[PDB]
Amino acid sequence: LKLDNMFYINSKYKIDLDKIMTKMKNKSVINIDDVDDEELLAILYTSKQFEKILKNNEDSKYLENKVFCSVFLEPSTRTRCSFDAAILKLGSKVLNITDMNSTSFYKGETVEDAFKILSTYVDGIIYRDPSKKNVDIAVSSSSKPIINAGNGTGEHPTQSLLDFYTIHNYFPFILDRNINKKLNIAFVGDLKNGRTVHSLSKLLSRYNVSFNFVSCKSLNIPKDIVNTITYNLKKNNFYSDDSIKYFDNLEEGLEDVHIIYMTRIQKERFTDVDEYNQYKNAFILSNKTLENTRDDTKILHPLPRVNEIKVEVDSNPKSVYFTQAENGLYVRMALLYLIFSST
Amino acid sequence: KKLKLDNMFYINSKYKIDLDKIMTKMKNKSVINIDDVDDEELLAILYTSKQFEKILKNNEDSKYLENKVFCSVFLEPSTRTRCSFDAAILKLGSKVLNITDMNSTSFYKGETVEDAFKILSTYVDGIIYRDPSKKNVDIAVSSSSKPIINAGNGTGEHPTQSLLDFYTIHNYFPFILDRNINKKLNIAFVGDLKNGRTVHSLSKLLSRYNVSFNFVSCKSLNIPKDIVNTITYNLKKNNFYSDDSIKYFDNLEEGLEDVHIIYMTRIQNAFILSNKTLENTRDDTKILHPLPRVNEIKVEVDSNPKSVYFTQAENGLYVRMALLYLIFSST
Amino acid sequence: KLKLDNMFYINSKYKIDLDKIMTKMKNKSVINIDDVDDEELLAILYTSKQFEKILKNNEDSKYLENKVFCSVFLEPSTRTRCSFDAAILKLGSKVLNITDGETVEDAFKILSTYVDGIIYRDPSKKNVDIAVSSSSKPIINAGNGTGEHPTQSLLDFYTIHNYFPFILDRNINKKLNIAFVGDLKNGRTVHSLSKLLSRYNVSFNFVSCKSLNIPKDIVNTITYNLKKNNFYSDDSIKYFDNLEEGLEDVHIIYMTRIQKERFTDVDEYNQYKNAFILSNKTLENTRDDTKILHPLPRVNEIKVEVDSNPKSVYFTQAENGLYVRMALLYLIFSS
Repeated sequence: LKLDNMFYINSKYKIDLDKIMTKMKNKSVINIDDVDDEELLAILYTSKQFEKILKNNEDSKYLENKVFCSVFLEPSTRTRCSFDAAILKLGSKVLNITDMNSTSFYKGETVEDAFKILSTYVDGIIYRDPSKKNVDIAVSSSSKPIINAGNGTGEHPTQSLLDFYTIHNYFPFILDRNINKKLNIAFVGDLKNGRTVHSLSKLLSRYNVSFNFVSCKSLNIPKDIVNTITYNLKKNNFYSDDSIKYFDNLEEGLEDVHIIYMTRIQKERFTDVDEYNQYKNAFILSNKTLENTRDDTKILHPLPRVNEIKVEVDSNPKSVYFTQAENGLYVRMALLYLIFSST
Repeated sequence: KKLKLDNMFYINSKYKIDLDKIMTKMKNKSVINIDDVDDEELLAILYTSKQFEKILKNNEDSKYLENKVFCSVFLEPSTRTRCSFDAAILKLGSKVLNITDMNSTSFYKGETVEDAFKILSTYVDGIIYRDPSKKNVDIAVSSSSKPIINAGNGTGEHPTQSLLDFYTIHNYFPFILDRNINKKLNIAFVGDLKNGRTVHSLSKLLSRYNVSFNFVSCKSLNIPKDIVNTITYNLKKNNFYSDDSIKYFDNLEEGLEDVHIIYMTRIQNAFILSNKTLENTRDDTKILHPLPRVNEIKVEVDSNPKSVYFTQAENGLYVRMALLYLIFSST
Repeated sequence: KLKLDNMFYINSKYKIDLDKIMTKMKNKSVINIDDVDDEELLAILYTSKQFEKILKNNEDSKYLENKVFCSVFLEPSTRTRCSFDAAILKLGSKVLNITDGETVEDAFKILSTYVDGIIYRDPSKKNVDIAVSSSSKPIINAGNGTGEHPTQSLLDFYTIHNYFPFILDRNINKKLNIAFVGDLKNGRTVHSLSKLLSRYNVSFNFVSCKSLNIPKDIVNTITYNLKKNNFYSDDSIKYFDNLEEGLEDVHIIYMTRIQKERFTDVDEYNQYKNAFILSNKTLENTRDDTKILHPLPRVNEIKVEVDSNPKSVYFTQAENGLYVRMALLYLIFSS
């Protein structure tokens, strides 16, 4: 697999793919901190390759004869199906456990033992669970690599990877760490519960980025995350009093941002009905709301959406969430290729 | 790589067609209603299915559609159609991703059909979709950037069922295709003619040929008017309509007379088929049933050589392999 | 065409033609462990060992390509279900999965026209036997209501033979001693493994609470099989209350699960749940060569510390299910 695509050859951070693969072989990806600077760039270049290969109907079968287990103990479309598609288009095979309760899969069996056994039959495991902590038990027990597909309200590392790829596409300076080229993002909605928000904000804070956090009170971004953002921006001297701002309305939170990152208000997590109805309707993105964005503003959403983005916005050239979803195929193909390829 | 129909020369001279070019033109078609299939597409479907049936039976290589990936979305529970389609995919040498219910999916959280299909389309080359909704399938088709085959919906279209039904009938009575005023097929549909979509849709398909229909039911479970009209219409279009064309009965002994085909329906009991009931039918008579059958056909009948309902079910495989090959193969 | 290491050594040692045995296995359904005869067992065991060697050298395992299997599990399973599927994928074949008011007969009659074979788990006694007579294709029983689960007994035996190959020789001088421990009344893998082991020169220690004693029917079949090969003595079967006597001079300790579902209420369960707990302390008495098996899953009956003990092989045992299921699919379905 040779990187010939028009991003890698123009890029100014050339890379040794062989060296990075060695380093990447058999790595678990649990949190976005498990992927460093060079790994990221390798993912991104390799992701463009696979995009190019697929867009040009060329042979995508660069990882043959692996068998993966896909374990989804909570509902998923994009994430589960796109992993599987990536697995199959690469020439490898997948076993699926898709069981809708953590309870009735650990049926008096410890997680430790389940992952001990299960890892013997496969080269790798993809693992979504509504528990934050189970993936950690799994990583220590497993003899094979785990890719976390979302652990409760913790993280979604491969979401953040495909999100970044999509951002980089429109705003390639995000990688340069150039103090005169700041990206501005607005994260809107369920900041407390959104594992995608969590992973993407920690990832972006390693680059030259300022953050608008647009939420109603009970879904404010967790303090531990702003401390992580704050620490990371300080590390590269991109921190100022303007780096992080909090808003409770759209009009203000959307000003001068390159990226609008919309999110779903997670009904499943609310107890007060009235509080849900109120929060549900707070931030609704519409062409009217977009009139005052920058012209180059791009709209992401990890999906699925309920009412938070009106369908009219799909026709606005600012909306890219369907492309974003598409990219998951390419990014997940790249991640798997890098980790699981033979020596 | 490229599927060759045996005896292409004879089939092109008999029907007055070019089967190679019909087949080429089916690339990327979606098949949602039986009316999506014209006269020439049906021949191609039928002969491409025979070919796969020849192949599999002489243990030959059937891998004519390698390296495709399909998503199979089944939001009803099913057994035979779901399995049948996955077997067809796998025997063609392609791969399949399965959804077998709403709850394991982002539908659970309220995602729309439009969104879910816009996205699924980008991961795969095509989609097989079953959904007890009336209109989700049509939404899926405008949302989808890839061809879809409808595996069964709430408007009662189930077109691969009516294609395999047709293929079974044609097997034993090939003259069905010929539209020859001297060779009329007669068929008795029997049972829940009111609810059986499978009857409605095969009715609609058969009525494009020289056929006549005996409908056998209670007054309660009569055949719908809309469907008679379409039968009547379609028969008049090739001059096969006469006052004989559509008889109506309320017992087997009368209904089963002089039919080539008996098509039993699931009731969803004056109509229970037995060896005795069958003594007075024609000798060439074949009995179909889309399946499953509770007790509308007694197990004794399975032994009778007039029974072909298990062969009918087996034919779903060849028909679905044919349809996947025709819609999705490269050039 | 799979080649077996030492094929000809083995033929002259057991007075068999392996090739002819392997060939004759084409289209055999495997429902009950009594459907596997002496020669079929040898064939499965050495065929499993070849797939073990082949997978451990990252060699080509694709000895059964272009078959399509249906997998029908009408009760929850993960270890058994996945293992079969992995076995299939790694042989280069494909599977359709059912994980979940038509007759069984009709369902299997149709289903077997689409597929080359079928793997079926059903807690009904009846359905699997119905399926076998209705199906046009071979079936592998993955577990049914009659306590039959033959690939579990095959993998259990394969595991024991790995450490004590003499188990196959029927050498009056080389006897294997096994302790089965825990719920002997309900532990259906014990019943089945007991019957199979009793065809060879083996001694049995049954270690249980009174009410969970081995059933007299199993003792009987054991006694019968042992007497048939002239391996039976009043010492062939011993009964124990406790583990320290229990575990003396056994090559194998086979721990069973204590199944909460099989007791009236949680109070009765609790009577038995902790009665036998294997620790490193309880393992001090055992022979140096003692290996510990457990069909899994476990709860408290083997303390986690025992996993690090080199005597524990229950995880290698679970892993062996892959090599055995591969072997069995190979022998039944290949040309």
